Amino acid sequence: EVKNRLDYHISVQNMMRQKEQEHMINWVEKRVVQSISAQQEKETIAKCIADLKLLSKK
Amino acid sequence: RKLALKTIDWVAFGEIIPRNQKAVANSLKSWNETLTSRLATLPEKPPAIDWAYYKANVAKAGLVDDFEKKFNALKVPIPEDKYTAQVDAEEKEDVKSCAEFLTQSKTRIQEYEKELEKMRN
Repeated sequence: EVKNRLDYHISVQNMMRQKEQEHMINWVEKRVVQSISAQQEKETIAKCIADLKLLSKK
Repeated sequence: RKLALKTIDWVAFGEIIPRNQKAVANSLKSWNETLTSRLATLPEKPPAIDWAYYKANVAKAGLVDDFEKKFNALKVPIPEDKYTAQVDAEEKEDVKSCAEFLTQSKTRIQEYEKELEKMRN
């Protein structure tokens, strides 16, 4: 009879944190992304790892 | 907790009773049969609560602390008597089954057995 009383809270804090996670996450990702390409250096880090493919997978 | 300490045998109670209660014994036997079987099943009590776990792991950790000093204080009673008048009825029914009928039976079995010493004539 006690237990039910604590467990709501836990279980809500669990569900709440996921619902903050997904909503944070979704809003977060949906705001900031774009500026990435204006780093051409996100294709230079492709080129960088790609030159360390291109030397360093042979 | 098992059967109450006093155990009388299930055929010695369960064949024989005063004439006033004769049909009620065979029912009360089955009523005590269902109760003694129904009580023999139970682990008397649950575990305790691991408290330092419940306080850490329910992240509402201050709702938790109410229910500690409450549950640790809040203790359960065993149910009471209301029918140990059956033990006073048992002492009166032993005065009847023993003394009253025993000494009366010892003069009546002797009334025949003294006539059996007369039947030796």
